[PDB]
Amino acid sequence: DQICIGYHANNSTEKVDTILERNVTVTHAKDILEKTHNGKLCRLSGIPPLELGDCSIAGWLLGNPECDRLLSVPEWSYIVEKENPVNGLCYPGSFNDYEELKHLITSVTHFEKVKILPRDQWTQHTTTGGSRACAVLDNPSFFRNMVWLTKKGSNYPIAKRSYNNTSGEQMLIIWGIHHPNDDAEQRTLYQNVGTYVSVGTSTLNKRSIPEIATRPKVNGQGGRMEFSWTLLETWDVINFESTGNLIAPEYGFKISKRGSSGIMKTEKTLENCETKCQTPLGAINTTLPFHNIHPLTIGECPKYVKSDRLVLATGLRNVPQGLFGAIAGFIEGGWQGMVDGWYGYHHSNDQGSGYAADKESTQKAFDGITNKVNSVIEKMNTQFEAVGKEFSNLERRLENLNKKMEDGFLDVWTYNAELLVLMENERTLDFHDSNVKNLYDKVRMQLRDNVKELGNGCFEFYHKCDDECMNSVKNGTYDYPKYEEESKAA
Amino acid sequence: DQICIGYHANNSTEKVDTILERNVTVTHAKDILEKTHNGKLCRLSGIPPLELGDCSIAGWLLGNPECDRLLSVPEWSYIVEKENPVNGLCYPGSFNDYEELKHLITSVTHFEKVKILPRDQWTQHTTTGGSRACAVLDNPSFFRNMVWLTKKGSNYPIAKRSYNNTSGEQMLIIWGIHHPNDDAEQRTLYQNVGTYVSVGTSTLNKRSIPEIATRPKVNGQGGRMEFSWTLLETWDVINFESTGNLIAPEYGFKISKRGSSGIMKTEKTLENCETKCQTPLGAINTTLPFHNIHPLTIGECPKYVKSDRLVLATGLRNVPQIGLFGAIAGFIEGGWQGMVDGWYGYHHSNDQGSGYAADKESTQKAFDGITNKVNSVIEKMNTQFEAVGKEFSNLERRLENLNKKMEDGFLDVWTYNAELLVLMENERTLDFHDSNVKNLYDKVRMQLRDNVKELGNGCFEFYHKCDDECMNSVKNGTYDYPKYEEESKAA
Amino acid sequence: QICIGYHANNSTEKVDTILERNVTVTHAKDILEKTHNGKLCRLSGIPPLELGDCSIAGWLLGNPECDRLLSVPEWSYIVEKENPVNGLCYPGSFNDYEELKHLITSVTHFEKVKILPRDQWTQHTTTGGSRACAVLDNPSFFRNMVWLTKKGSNYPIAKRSYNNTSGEQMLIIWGIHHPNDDAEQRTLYQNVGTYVSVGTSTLNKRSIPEIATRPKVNGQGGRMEFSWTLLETWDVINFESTGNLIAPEYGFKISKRGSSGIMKTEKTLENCETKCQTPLGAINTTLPFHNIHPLTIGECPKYVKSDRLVLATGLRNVPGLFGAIAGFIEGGWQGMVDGWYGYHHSNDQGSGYAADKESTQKAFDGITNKVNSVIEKMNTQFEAVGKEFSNLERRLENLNKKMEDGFLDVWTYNAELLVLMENERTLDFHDSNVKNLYDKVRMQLRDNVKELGNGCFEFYHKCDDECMNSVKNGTYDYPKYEEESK
Repeated sequence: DQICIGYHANNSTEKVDTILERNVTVTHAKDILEKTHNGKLCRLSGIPPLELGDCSIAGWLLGNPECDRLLSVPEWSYIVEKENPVNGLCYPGSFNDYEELKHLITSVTHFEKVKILPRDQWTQHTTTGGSRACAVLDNPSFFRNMVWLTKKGSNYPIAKRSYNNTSGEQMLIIWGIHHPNDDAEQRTLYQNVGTYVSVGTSTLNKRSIPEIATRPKVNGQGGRMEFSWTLLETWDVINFESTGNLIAPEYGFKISKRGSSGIMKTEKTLENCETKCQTPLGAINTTLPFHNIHPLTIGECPKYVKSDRLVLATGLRNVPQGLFGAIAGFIEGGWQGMVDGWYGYHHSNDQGSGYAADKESTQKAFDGITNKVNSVIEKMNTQFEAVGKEFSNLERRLENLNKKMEDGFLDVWTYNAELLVLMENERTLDFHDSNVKNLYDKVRMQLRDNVKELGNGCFEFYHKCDDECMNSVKNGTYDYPKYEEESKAA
Repeated sequence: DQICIGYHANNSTEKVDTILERNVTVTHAKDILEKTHNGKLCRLSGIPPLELGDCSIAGWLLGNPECDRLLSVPEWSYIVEKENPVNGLCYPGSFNDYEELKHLITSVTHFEKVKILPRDQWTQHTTTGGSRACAVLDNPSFFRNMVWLTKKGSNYPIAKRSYNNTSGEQMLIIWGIHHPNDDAEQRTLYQNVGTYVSVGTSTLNKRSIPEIATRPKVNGQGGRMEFSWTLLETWDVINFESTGNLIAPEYGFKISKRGSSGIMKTEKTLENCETKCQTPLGAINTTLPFHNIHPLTIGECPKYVKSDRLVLATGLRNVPQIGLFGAIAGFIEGGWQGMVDGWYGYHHSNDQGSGYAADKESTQKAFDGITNKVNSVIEKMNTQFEAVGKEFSNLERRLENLNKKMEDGFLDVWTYNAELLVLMENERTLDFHDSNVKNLYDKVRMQLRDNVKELGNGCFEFYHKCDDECMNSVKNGTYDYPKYEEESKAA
Repeated sequence: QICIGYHANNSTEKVDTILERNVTVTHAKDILEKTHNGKLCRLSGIPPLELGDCSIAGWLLGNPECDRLLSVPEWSYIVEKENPVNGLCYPGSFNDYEELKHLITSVTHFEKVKILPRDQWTQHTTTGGSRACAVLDNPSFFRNMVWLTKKGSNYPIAKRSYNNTSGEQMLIIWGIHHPNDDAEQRTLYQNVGTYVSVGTSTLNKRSIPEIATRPKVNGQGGRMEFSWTLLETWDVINFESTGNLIAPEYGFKISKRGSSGIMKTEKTLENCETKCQTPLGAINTTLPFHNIHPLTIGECPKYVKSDRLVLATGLRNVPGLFGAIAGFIEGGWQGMVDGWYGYHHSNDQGSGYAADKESTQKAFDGITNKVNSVIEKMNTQFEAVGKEFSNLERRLENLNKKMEDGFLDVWTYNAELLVLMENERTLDFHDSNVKNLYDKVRMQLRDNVKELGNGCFEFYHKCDDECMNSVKNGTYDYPKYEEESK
């Protein structure tokens, strides 16, 4: 007649690491590192991104002919370009504060193209000018949203037009100045040398002057076009005033913003799809606190880490057949044959044997570990972020500062997440150990001298312990006085 | 005759969370999150802030008439402004590298006004030019620290004046150029069309041409004034020259810096108050490592976190009566209301009485231990002076965003780590108490050996008479086993 | 009889734990690196560029004072004196200077070339110089640059170009001269309303000279404004000017792996090797933290605001959660040298100490994993902490400071607390190891022995060396000696 304290073992091969040990096999585990995505570009919190594919934001906004037909949703949650768009400034040049502009339209309400300065109303200038650099099929053309003002006959009178933003929303307006190859070209196109482009609003005062230099051809053009932009407040007016070289907008873009986002550089396309965390490889749908998919995410995302593996122990050390000496200790092996709990008893008497899980201690352990896992996951704070940024090539220092920052956080999170898992895994194994030792002690303190401590977690009865008796032990209501007399001999 | 091991219980309903459990009731606890402030704007380490009220820094430095009766201390540790200052560039315009200027004077020594270019000495120019965009009461007026040079009679001769910085300190100097709305304006003000403004020091070299162009009226003006600034070094000279459109300074500002600070946007005004950590809602007075009061602080501050609650268990699990080591709420089913003199102790019964006594040794151990734990979590926090809030122009959104992403970054790190630290430390504090009771019980057991019987929940029944002196020797670990058998009673 | 016990020694090593301060332990491991070699070293095989008291502009422009500089063709970082003495001897400025410096902190390789031989400026005077760049002490000039001035009394259009056929991107610098007055303009350039224009396939620029009275610097009221571009392979740069152009005669072939930084120090290269350099000396450590100096370059440990980070490895030195060590087993044993935990026995045959190498070995393996967990998990990517910002970039500089201070705070705190937490666990781990040992014997002997309460067991039967051995290894035969008669 004997009763034994034991613990669960199974066919698990799942390993974890702890602070003190490596590759420990445990009965149950849970990975808290998200490693999978759906390989798709999705809508973010219900809003699609703006898809530019081959074109750059400049090529699109200016209306580079290979871009001016782009579809264009009225509202988007982020922007998807390719790494290096083929179609941008068809006519070569530069764009002032181009990155700031990109950052501005990265997420919008609301965005709508509007005709603000009908091109036919430049009655004193020629308006049909174009370039072979922007040729189609294959006549010379030009940015579709813009107007190249040149002299009419031999005259370029001052060009003065204004527009009042009665639209109802702030309006993005873009304009440019042309820098010819030489003075002769300057005289041919604008008749006068020594000209200026002047743009003014309530908040903006900008003047550019043509800068003529000898340049290698780009897209077959030695000339350059330099563009600028502003936000025109509602009910405000913008005044264009130029004696030559102005590249005027014919259109403006109504814009409302909801906050900011980012550009995501990928070769993928939108699908009928919903996510809260987008990566260039696909979308993440996860509750886990960490992922290792891609650094450049957009949305409310888990923390990116370097690790390939973050597995928490939930079950106990799997010993098919610690701090507290019981598990894989004086109770040297686990019972492959206890399926109904983590800890329990095996009993032998005239009636049989023997496996019975302790429901309470098991229930307490499940609660405990459930809280552990939930602690590590739920306490992670998450807010919307767009990780990737645009910097120009005279902003390497700024780019580098942003890189050091993202690297510093990567280091902090990777280090802490690894050690957290190592520490908690250690303590989890010991938690189970403790639970078993306490179960073993409940039985001991009940039996005392009415049984012998057989070692290996077994108790040898000095009396006849029937099934009902065994149950009284298993439920902590064993009747010691009843089995005095019939004890050893006494 | 018996002696029982036990542990403190009390009235507390104070709750903590651990890694394994939520809302555990403990006898004592300490909040390590600072949640309160004094609702005052205060001096920062002895030094007051500069108060600007409704004026922006530009308005104040240029001397917008609405700002020209303003305090201005000899020295400040930060700048207080209202969220959107009413008074700035009264005549419409702009200010080059304005954010840098603002950052520069965020905290000064020492800040002294000097009349470097007395206006009355522009003898070949009209100097009393004013505008309705700066109307005083309610006559035309102008920035009181600046001089609008305009034609005298029908003439605007070349204007050349210079100044040597013999102030013995770096000097902040501001100047402007006027961009008229039209040629008639250029002509009225400066006679000549085709003018220039030129400014030169040892390190600064700048020449600008006025931009005449039609613009929407702001404060009734199509024109704009564009201001720039430089620091004139000790003993260096600044040369002004203009055939028109120069907005000259009459004053410069001797400036000495002892580090940088920031600007705090609030409606509060300075009070006779001292703090090391200021927020827009009021000052924080604390040694605690974390706070949740406001993100935009100035001073030496606790780490800001996104939690409502960070409570460390100090006492033990409160189990008043009518764990890893299995004693507390375990084989010793409950605690003792009646033991006030310690955390763990004994109850003894014998012929002479009974019998609560705190075990002094293990109680002291526990007090020292928990005291060190709390002190570890609090003292190890490195805290240096910072001004969270920053100024970025409307064309520095990427930069502003970089700043936001950084603060959010440390916010997430500190919040996650603080929440987890507490959960983990509370877990171990409960187990420490549990262990302490378990060890105390074992201490008695190992002394008594078979001179006593283990009775259940923490109690020993002696097989021999144990009077108060015997109890004492047990309580202080000098029990005398060989003396007490009489363990013929054991059989 | 037989007693369980643990190692003690003559250590005075002190560690702190979350619960306790100044605990003496048998052994401990410092994880904070505090020493450097006091030398300036090569970085993974490659030396720094050493500029003495010449600034980078002074060097690239060819300030006469910088002639005996002698560069290298490849370098891993740049060493500059805290405050260079030789920069723009002719007063002026340098557009996007800091971006230039950042671009050349680390190259492979670098080579000056004569892209625009000055002999070929046949329609201009090229001998112009200034007492501001005086050599010995006659007027001189930046040696890589060419001050063009009127020839006789004519300054024909200056028109030259260059095609980068050198096979490498080429750094090219030019300047414009802003004279002090009109007399100076005419003396130098004849013409008055002149320009300098520069063009490549990406660069477009036309500058007008600013003539204005300024304070004398190095005796000059005039100023030279320099700008730079990176010319692509097979691209062309075109200079055109009617005056005021300060032209390059040379360009610099440049290839970059990645970026580094500039170290300010007085020290000079000393023929050592390192993978982590501070301005005080190089660091050679496997440890995860260091407190030598903030501004490092290379693959460095995390820098922290800490004087001491000592990890306990051994046990409390006694010449805990489990109550064994410094508990019911009052003291350690000097005499037990082979292990952390063990036995002492008293016999008819003798005594005494025997290390239990199983539990010791399991412990050594455990602590070793802990230590190397703390160390190896640390990331160490190459980096250059120090950064250059101009005097109108204070906000950006302060933003960078805020970031460094941020990580420092995080790392200092986590490192301090990590050490305190792990140390309390280490001590309790040893305590538990002793307790389980004592219980291993107790649960074996059972009825056949007396538990004294000081770690000792007193046999109710004779226990010879062999019996003792079965106890010391968990094969003790309880039935064999069961003859009670206690």
